[PDB]
Amino acid sequence: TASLSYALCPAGSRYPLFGTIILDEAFSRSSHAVAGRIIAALREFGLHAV
Amino acid sequence: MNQVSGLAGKESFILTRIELFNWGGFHGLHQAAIHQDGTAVIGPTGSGKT
Ligand SMILES: Nc1ncnc2c1ncn2[C@@H]1O[C@H](COP(=O)(O)OP(=O)(O)O)[C@@H](O)[C@H]1O
Repeated sequence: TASLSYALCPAGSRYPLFGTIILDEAFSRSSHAVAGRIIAALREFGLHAV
Repeated sequence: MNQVSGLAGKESFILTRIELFNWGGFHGLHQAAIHQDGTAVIGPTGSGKT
């Protein structure tokens, strides 16, 4: 997530112009307790994920 | 379907009990029972459950 956030950031700025990062069938080796971290973090970086 | 398992233990040797002593994150002696007919081992991430 950090990488794909960086790569989309236009030069100088740190708020990417394109926003819609997808995901699919992601959490098949983790507990509901830890997965709650990723969901909050992803939105924190500034992205917006289906 | 649960109670038919009783055949195992006559045609086969089934699992009954597992114990540890100073293994991994289990200090000292430790124990665990198991039933004749299917069980589960559940717990949150990072708990030695594998
Ligand atoms: N021999 C070991 N080497 C490194 N870490 C270990 C060892 N034994 C136990 N652990 C630790 O205990 C946990 C082992 O993971 P476990 O809880 O068995 O995995 P899972 O959550 O995939 O079932 C991890 O937190 C790991 O850091």
